[PDB]
Amino acid sequence: MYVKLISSDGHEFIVKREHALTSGTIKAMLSGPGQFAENETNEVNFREIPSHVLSKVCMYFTYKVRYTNSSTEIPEFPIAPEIALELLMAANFLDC
Amino acid sequence: MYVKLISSDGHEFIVKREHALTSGTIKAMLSGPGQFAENETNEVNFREIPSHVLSKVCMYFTYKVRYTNSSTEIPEFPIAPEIALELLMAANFLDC
Amino acid sequence: LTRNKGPAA
Amino acid sequence: EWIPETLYNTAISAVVDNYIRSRRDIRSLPENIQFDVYYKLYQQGRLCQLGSEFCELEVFAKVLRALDKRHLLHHCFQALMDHGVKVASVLAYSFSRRCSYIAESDAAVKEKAIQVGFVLGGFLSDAGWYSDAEKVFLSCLQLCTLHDEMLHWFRAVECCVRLLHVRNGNCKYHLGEETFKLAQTYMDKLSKHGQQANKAALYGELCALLFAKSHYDEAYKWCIEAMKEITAGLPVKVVVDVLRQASKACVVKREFKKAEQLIKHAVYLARDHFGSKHPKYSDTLLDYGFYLLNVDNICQSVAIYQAALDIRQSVFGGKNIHVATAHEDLAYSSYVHQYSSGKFDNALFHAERAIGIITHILPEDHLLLASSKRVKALILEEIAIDCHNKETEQRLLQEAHDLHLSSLQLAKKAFGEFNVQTAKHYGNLGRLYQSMRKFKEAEEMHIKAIQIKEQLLGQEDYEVALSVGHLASLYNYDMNQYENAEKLYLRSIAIGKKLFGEGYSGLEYDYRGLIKLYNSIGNYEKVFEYHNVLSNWNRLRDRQYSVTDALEDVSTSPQSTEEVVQSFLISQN
Amino acid sequence: DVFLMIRRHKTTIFTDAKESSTVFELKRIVEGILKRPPDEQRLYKDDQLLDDGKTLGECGFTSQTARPQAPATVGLAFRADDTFEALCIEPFSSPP
Amino acid sequence: DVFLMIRRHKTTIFTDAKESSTVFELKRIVEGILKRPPDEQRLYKDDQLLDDGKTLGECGFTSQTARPQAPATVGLAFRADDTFEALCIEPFSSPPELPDVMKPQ
Amino acid sequence: TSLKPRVVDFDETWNKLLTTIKAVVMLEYVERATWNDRFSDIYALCVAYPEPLGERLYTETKIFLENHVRHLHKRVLESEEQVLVMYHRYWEEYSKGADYMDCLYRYLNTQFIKKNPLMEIGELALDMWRK
Ligand SMILES: [Zn+2]
Repeated sequence: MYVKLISSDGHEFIVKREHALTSGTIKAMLSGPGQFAENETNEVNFREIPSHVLSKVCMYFTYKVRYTNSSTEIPEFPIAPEIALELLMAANFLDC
Repeated sequence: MYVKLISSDGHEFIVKREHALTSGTIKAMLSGPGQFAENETNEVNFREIPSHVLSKVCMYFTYKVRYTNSSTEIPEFPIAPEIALELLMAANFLDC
Repeated sequence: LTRNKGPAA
Repeated sequence: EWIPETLYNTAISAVVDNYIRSRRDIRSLPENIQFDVYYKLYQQGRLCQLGSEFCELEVFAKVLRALDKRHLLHHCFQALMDHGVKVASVLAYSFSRRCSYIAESDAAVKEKAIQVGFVLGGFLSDAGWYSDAEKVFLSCLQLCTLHDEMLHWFRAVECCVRLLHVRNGNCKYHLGEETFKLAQTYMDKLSKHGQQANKAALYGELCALLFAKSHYDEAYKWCIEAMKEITAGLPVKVVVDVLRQASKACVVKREFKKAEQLIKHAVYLARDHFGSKHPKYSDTLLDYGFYLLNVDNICQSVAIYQAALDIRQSVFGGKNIHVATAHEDLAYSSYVHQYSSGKFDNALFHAERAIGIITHILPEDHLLLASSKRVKALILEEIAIDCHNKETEQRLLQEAHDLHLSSLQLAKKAFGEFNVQTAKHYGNLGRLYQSMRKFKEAEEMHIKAIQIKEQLLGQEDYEVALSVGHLASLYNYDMNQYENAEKLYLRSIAIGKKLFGEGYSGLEYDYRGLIKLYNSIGNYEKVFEYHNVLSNWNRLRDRQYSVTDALEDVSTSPQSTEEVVQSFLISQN
Repeated sequence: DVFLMIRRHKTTIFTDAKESSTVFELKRIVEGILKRPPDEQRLYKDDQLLDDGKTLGECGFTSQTARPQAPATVGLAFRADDTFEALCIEPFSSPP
Repeated sequence: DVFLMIRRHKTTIFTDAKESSTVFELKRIVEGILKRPPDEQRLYKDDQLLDDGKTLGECGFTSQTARPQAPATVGLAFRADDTFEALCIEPFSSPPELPDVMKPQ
Repeated sequence: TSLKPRVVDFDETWNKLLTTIKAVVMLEYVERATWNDRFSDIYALCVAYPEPLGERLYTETKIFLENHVRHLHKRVLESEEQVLVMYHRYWEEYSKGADYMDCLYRYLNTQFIKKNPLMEIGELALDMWRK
C-alpha cells in the first residue's frame, strides 16, 4: 500500500499512499497504466526531481495530511532558502 | 579632406575630415603635432577603441553630419544592446 | 426647479 | 478550520522572502510560476522590487502570457503606475526602440515582435494608457510595412484597427481619420488580390470616433456598415465592441428601439463570455448606462454605472483613466438622478474623483479632462442654488464659470467651432449665466446653442428640446419675453412627448414653467388645464415606475447573434 | 504524535508512530513494508544503537523534535553474509 | 544619396554618393583616396561584381538599405601583377556577447 | 536533470509521447517507468524555452485523436451486422484511453488549457468521439 517515490539519483522515499495522493500529479501518475497494485507497493519514478527537494516534498505530504482541518495553530512549513526555488519548481509540477 | 581613423585592431576607417571633426577628441588629436602627417590622410591611432566600436563611431559621424540641422524627422542612431556599453565609453572619450 | 437638467456629461 | 497552506504558495512565500539573492533565477522560471512570484511581491507591498522587473519588456512579456491571471496583472500594473514608476512609458519606449533593431531582420523574428507588440499594446489599451499604447502599435505598424505579403497586410490592418482605438481613447481625432484612411488603403490593397479582410472592428472604431466627434449621422451610417460586416467567426471582443458602438450611435440618433436590443445583447455577450468582473464587461455596462440615461431610465442607469465603477475600480486599481471615466459618468448620472432632490454629495464626490485622477495622469490641455470638468460644474452650480449662503453661491458660480470656460476652450481647440458638444457647452454657459443673475449673456448663449444644435441636428431632437426648455425657462422667469417662452415651452413639450412619450421626466420642469407663465399672463382656464395635465403626468410617473433592475432585463438571451444583428439590419429600410 | 524519516542507504521510508509506542512496534510495521524480520534489522539513532525495550517517549527524542515538517532520522542495517554492517546513510544532495 | 563602406581588407571608406552616380565615379573616389587607378580596382557587392556602366541604384544600393546610420558594405580588390585577388573583407572584432538573462544556470 | 525551462526539440519528444499514447489509448501495455517519464516529458514540453510548446502539443494531440477516432470509425464501418459489439468494445477502450490521457495530460490541462475556446484532453477526446 505504501508508495515508493524514487528521486532522480535513486533515493527511495517510501511514504503512505493517502499522504502521496494529496498531490495531483502523483495521483495522476499512480492512476492509469502505472497502477501495478501487486507487490504491496506502488513505485513512482521522478527522473527530474532531486533528492534534497523530494525529501521536502514528502515532508510536506506528511505535514499537510497531518494538519488537515486542524483546530490548533498551523506551524509554517520550514522551507530552507537555498532549496526554496528548486522546491517551487517541484511544487507546481507536483500540484501539491 | 580625409582622415584614417586607425583602430586598436589595425582597422583603418578612412572617414572624411569634416565628419571626424564632429568629435572634440579627434579634433584635438588633429591639432598640434598630430596634424604633421604630410602623407595625404592624417592617421589617427585609437589603441583603446576596438574596430566594432570605432566603426559605429564613424557611422555616427557620417550620420550626424548628414542629418544635421534637418527639418525632417530624424531617426535615432541604431546602437546594438551588446555594443552600447562599449560605445558609451567611446562616446565620452571622443566627446562626440 | 427653475429650469431643466444639464446637457450631457 | 485552519487549512494548511499549499506547498506551491508556501514555496512562493519562501522564494519571495529570498528575492534579494534569487532575483536572476526567477526570471528563468515557468511563466505561471514567474507571475505568481511577482504577484506575491505585489501582495507583500514590495512594489520597488516588482517595479524594477516590470520595467523590462522581456520580463513583462512572460507575465503577459498568463491570460487567465491578467485581472491580477492589471491591478499590479495600476499599483506600479500609482507607485510613481512610469512602467507604461518605459515598456512602450523599450518596445519602440527594440523593434527598430530587428525591423531589418528576418520575417520570423518580425512576426514574434509583432505578436509581443500586440500583446503589450492590448494590455496598455485595456489598462487605459492609450498614449503609451500608441507608441507600441505605431512600432508594430513600422514592423508591418516593410515586406509586401498577405499576412503582413493582415497584421497592418489589425495594427490600424487597434491604433484607431488608442487614438479615440486619447481624444486624438485629427489623427484617427488619417489612421482610418491608411487602414482603408491597406484593406483595399488586401482585397485587390482577392482576400477580403473583415471590417467589423475597423468600422466600429470609426463609428466610435465619429460619435466622439459628434458626427452622429455618419457614425450611424458606419455602425450600420459594421453591423453589416459581422460574421460568425469573429472574436467576442470585436462583436461586443461593434454592438456597443452601434447602440451608442443608435441611441443618439433617437432610435431607442434598436439601441435597446443591441446594447442588451452586448451586455449578455460581455457577461457570458468574459464574466461579471471583466474590464470589457465594465465597458459594456458603461455603454448600457449611457443608453439608459439617454432613454429616461435614470434610476437604474445610476445603478448600472455603479456596477461599471465597481468593476473598473476593482480591476484597474485607484487612479486610472478608465476608473476616471466611470467616475465622471456615474457623477453625471447621479447628478441627473438627484436634480429634483438636491442631495449632490455623492455626485460631487464622484465628479471630484474624476478630476483628481485625470489631472494626475493626463495633461491640462487634454480633451477628456474637459468633460470631467463639465460634470463637476453642473453639480457645483446646483450646490450654489440649494445652499443657504450668498458668498458660497457666488464662489461656486465663479468656479463653475472657470470649469465651463476651460471645457469650452478645450472643445473649441480640439473639435472646432460648430458641432454638438460646443453647443452643449454654450447651453451649459446659458444655464450658468441664468444662475449667475446675468441673463443678457444667457439669452445670447442659449440662442447660439439653439442655432448650432438646430442647423446640425434635427429640429425635434432631445438636445434641441432640452435647450429650448432652458431658453424658455430663462425667458418666462427672468427675461420676460412671454410669447417666445410660451412657444418654446410648447415646442419642448411636443418634442418630449414625441420622443419619450408622456412619461418623460423632463416634462415636469416645462409644465411648471408654463404654469408660472400662465399665472403671470392670465387665461386661468388654461392654467387649470395645464395643472390637471401635470396631475396626469405625475400619475403616469408614479404608475409603471416600480420596474426591475436593468441588469435583470439582460437575462439569458432568447435572441442570439445573427438574430439581433439581422433584426437591426433589416429594419434600416 | 511522532514522525520519523527512517533512512537506510537510498531507502528513506517515512513513518508515523505514537510517542507512547515502542521500538518493536516500529520493527513490526517495517515488517510489512521492507519484508524483513525484526531480528535482522536494528535501528541506529545518529550513531548509537537503540535498545528494543525503550519506548519512543524516552528513546532519545520527543514529539517536538520529530515534527511532521521536520522528522527525526533513524538508521537501519540488515544482515548479510551472517553478519551486520554499519549504517550507510548518505547525504541527499547538494543544493545550488 | 547612398552611403557605403569600401572594405579592402582592414581599410574602410565611409564615402557618400548618389544613386544616379555610376560605379566608375565610386572607383574615382577610391582613386582620390587610395591613389589607385580605376582599372586597378574591382568592386564587389555581396560577392557579386559591379559593372562599371551600371549605376549605383542599378546594382542594388538604394537609400533605404544604405542609410548613413547603417551603410552598405562594398568589397574592393587591387590588381597585383596583372591579376585580381578575391575580396578579403576581414570581419570586425566580435563584441562581448552579453548572455541572455533568461538562460537557466 | 533539473525541473527548469529548457530548450528541447519537440519532434523527438512528441514521437516518444505518441508511441506511449498509442499504447495508452485502446488499452495496450506500456511500461510503468515509461508512463512516469511521459509526465516529465509533458512538463518539459509545456515549460519549454523560449516558446512554451503547450499550444503545439495540444494541437498535435487533437490531430492524433482525430486520426485515431477516424481510423476507429473506418474500422467499425468495415464491420457489419455486429456493429454494436465492435462499437462497444472500441468505446470501452477509448473511454479508458481518454481517462488515462487526461491523467497523463494533467499539466497541460491545468497550466495551459484551463489557463486561457479550448477543452481539456479528457473532454477533447470524448467530444471528438462524439464528433
Ligand atoms: Zn518604487
